[PDB]
Amino acid sequence: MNLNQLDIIVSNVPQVCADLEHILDKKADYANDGFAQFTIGSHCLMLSQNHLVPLENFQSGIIIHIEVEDVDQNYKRLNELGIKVLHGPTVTDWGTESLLVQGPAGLVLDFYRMK
Amino acid sequence: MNLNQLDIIVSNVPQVCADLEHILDKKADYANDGFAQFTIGSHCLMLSQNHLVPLENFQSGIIIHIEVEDVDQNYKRLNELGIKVLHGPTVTDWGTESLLVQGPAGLVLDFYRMK
Repeated sequence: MNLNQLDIIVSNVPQVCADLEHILDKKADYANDGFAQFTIGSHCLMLSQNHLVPLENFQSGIIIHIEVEDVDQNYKRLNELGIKVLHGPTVTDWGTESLLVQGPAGLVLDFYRMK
Repeated sequence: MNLNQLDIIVSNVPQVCADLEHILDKKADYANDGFAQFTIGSHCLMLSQNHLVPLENFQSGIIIHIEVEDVDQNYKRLNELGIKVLHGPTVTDWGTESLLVQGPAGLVLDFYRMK
């Protein structure tokens, strides 16, 4: 088993997509009026307007953690962009440094690194 | 960058965890009353009661896709367990076989295999 892909269901894929590109500092691999695909290392993240099965648009309640080499450089980048930083870089006693940012459409992202 | 951990914010971690252990046919790596950890190949899935930052408990609007060697087997196992199947095994013209299931707490899972 391999958790490979996460879809977020949203009504306005182009805007959510555009916002996610600035936050992630990479373009979508591919995007439509109703679908966008990002590759983030070994994992894909889709935005979809269509309901593949019966469900509602995404509201809240997740954190998408992205392991990065330099948390503080992402921080600076994001601050210059005007992105809402929810928790500035902090570290655990075990060396886990993280940065929590408000993403579009209720999404919350963590850019983090470990010991 | 590497997307490798997803947190779901839920209210009754032990029961959401137990429900997920049955669906995934694997035990949490670790679980307490407010937190649980799954490893699903090379990516982790946490359940969390606590709000690391401000947000609502998860409601709806994501599909978690789990790539598997045998979709039809997972199907018989899930039918046996009595888990709600949203779309029985189907296949695209490019060989992508998928099975969509209702998970706990509004979660939707897809066990899928590609050509």
